[PDB]
Amino acid sequence: MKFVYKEEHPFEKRRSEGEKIRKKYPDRVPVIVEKAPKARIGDLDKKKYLVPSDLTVGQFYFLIRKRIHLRAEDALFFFVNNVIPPTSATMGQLYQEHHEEDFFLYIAYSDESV
Amino acid sequence: GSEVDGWLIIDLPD
Repeated sequence: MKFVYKEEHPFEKRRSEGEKIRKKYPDRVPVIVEKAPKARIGDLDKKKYLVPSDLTVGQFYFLIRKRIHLRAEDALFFFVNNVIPPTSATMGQLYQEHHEEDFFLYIAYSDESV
Repeated sequence: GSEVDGWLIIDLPD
């Protein structure tokens, strides 16, 4: 999957901004959230998040769930580098293992678990 | 909520 955000900003601008955000908010991680290519699910109004590193992935699911106005019966899946991240992880842990070289963590969401 | 350079600042719940 390609992210619109990577398609709109040259790599060097991304890395420069990511580097600065990590220095300026060391208790947080910068995260880009976009809908997966062929997913049938609501749109997400905002895609750039400055997330406390101690927030769990589970809590972030809930937060994103709310922004999309998903009902509880509705499914939501995160994908990071083709892996579904564990809900028990903190966003800081997820960020450490999966952030890209522009210092951003990219998360795709979908109604499908594949 | 609060945004800095269009980044949405997420609060840590209790």
